[PDB]
Amino acid sequence: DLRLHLLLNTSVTCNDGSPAGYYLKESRGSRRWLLFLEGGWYCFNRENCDSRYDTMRRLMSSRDWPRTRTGTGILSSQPEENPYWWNANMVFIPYCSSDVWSGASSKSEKNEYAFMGALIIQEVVRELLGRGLSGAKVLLLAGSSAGGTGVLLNVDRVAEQLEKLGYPAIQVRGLADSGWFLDNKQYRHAPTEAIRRGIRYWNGVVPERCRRQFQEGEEWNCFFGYKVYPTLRSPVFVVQWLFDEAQLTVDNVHPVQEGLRLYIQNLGRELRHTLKDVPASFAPACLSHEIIIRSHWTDVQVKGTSLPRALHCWDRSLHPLKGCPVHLVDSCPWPHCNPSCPT
Ligand SMILES: CCCCC(=O)N(Cc1ccc(-c2ccccc2-c2nn[nH]n2)cc1)[C@H](C(=O)O)C(C)C
Ligand SMILES: *[C@@H]1O[C@H](CO)[C@@H](O)[C@H](O)[C@H]1NC(C)=O
Repeated sequence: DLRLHLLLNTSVTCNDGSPAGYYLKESRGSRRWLLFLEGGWYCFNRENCDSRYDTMRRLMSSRDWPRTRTGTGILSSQPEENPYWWNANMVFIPYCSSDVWSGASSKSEKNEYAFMGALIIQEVVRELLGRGLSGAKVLLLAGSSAGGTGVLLNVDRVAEQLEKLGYPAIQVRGLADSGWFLDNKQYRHAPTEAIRRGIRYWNGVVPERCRRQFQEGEEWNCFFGYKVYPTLRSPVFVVQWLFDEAQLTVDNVHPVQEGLRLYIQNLGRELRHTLKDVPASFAPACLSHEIIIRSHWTDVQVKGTSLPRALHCWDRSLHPLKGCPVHLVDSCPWPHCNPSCPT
């Protein structure tokens, strides 16, 4: 089990002002550290956040968090469940800031809620250095859904923080699962508008090079993987279903006739196109919401290679390899044309 630690700097808070924190299981024989960002949507104004506080309070507050959690999938310590990194130091960071991990704003006389996701990540890293992170050779920042977008927004800032603090030997890398979205046209008739409003409500921050390209008022562009990815310096592995259920939901897709058939086929082709220049990627032709912390994450394969294998090949590449591929994108055009898709 992973054990809860509330942050020692109690001014780094969840939405309601309670302390943020992390769950930790140390592995003293290992120099690998996996830090995983939870997902779970976001909220973007007072009324929308008030609703979330009524029925999704664990995503806004630490007051009711349990003392332990079990690691599953890529967070499992059992070799049979996690062929990739079963011996690593494991960290699960709960998502309690409702800001896609981008905020840097405290509760105040003018602010009902605090949005501190970007500061939570920095403070977890700083407190872990005294618990063994100072001896790491690799820090993998991973996450699913809003946490996967959070990886894209924060991996280079973690790298720069460790450099400025005096730890140049730690190699920082990212793993973004189910956080790679398209700002496309809906099938029936606003996510880009909600993100734009959220950034202003949260005092949200984006990576520096991407901010300088798009400039003031246009920082919402940096929440879209295909636009922010080319600006990043740290190595990033991208995992994305070609027919992701969250993408189809915001596109208003729920005996399929010609117009919808063409829409779905075009969505898969567009997603595949955005990954052409992403050398480390895993993108199966499936309709799914399933994520990399699920216990059966080993079962899906693209071109005969599982995700745990592809991640191992990626590690080797950062020391093309014969029989050890890292770029795995399905080419078949309809959900479940890959026989290994989750049932
Ligand atoms: C063009 C941007 C696409 C990304 C996007 O709009 N997002 C928010 C969201 C919220 C709620 C739902 C949702 C609503 C009702 C019912 C089911 C779902 C759902 N959620 N997952 N599957 N279905 C979908 C997306 C991302 C996410 O959090 O996914 C963030 C990171 C920007
Ligand atoms: C605690 O966190 C706050 C908010 O990020 C920061 O301003 C402050 O300097 C921190 N205090 C210490 C002692 O690290």
